[PDB]
Amino acid sequence: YFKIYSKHTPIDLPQGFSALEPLVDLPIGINITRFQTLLALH
Amino acid sequence: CYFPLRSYSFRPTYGVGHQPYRVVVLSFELLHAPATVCGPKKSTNLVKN
Repeated sequence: YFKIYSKHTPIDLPQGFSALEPLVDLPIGINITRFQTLLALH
Repeated sequence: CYFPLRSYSFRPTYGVGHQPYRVVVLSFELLHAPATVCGPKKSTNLVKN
């Protein structure tokens, strides 16, 4: 089961405390052993 | 060598042994994932206090 916990708040270090809320739950059921990231270009 | 391809005999005015019938097979599978497809159910009203 893949879950997304999303919290957005206004604010090189974060400070303060906040509570995250769930967003998207998809029962995909696959093995994920590794991950990467993406980049926007201009 | 036998030729497997045969045309349909389907006409409404023929007999019992050949008639066209629409056949839908509903394939149901229950996995460990929760079900995204449910059927409807009749409910009742809401009673307060």
